[PDB]
Amino acid sequence: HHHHMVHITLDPDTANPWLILSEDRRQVRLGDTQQSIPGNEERFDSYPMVLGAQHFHSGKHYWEVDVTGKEAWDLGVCRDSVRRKGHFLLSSKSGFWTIWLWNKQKYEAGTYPQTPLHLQVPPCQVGIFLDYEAGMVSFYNITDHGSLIYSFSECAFTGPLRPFFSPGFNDGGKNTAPLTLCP
Ligand SMILES: CNC(=O)c1ccc(CNCc2ccc(-n3ccnc3)c(-c3cn(Cc4ccc(OC)cc4)nc3C)c2)cc1
Repeated sequence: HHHHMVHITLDPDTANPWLILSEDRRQVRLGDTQQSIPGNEERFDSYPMVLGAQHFHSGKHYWEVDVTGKEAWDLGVCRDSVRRKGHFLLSSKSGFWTIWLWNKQKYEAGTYPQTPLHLQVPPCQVGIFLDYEAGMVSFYNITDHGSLIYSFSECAFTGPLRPFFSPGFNDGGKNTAPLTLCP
């Protein structure tokens, strides 16, 4: 899978106005203040979400995302046609293929309804591999010699796909450090 690595970048036309992007486009975290920027159709107005720039309509692709220290997060890939505006469900049935950490140590998966996870080694880095023809997306624990964490399947896929991120709320003030796309 490592042999399908692709360069991903944060598209700032989607980013929630509370989110701070690095100047290299390799980092997202939540800023304590808001930002004045356009009201455009592509932006997530409610929830702290941002997309990858690159559209995929075929082939095998793979990236890695550091999450060292973080007490929550959401990683995945989604259809280009997903809603951006208002309140909704992270679910495969709504075209979101995702996993998350919430409540400090509670790992879970975007089935409807949602499927908890049982991991022996808490992941510090996470591999995401999409194979568009196969209709699959997969997720690996880098810290634990690359063990498989969960894998969507029989996905169909008809339109363009997008990498998908969220560094989580810091409701507690202890989830401040960012998602950093690693090499
Ligand atoms: C934020 N909190 C809630 O809204 C909430 C909503 C419902 C529940 C009820 N139990 C199911 C359950 C548990 C956990 C989660 N979750 C938490 C983090 N990621 C996923 C979800 C979930 C979340 N979304 C959308 C989303 C994702 C991230 C985000 O920013 C960080 C904002 C919006 N959709 C579902 C479905 C559902 C618990 C918490």
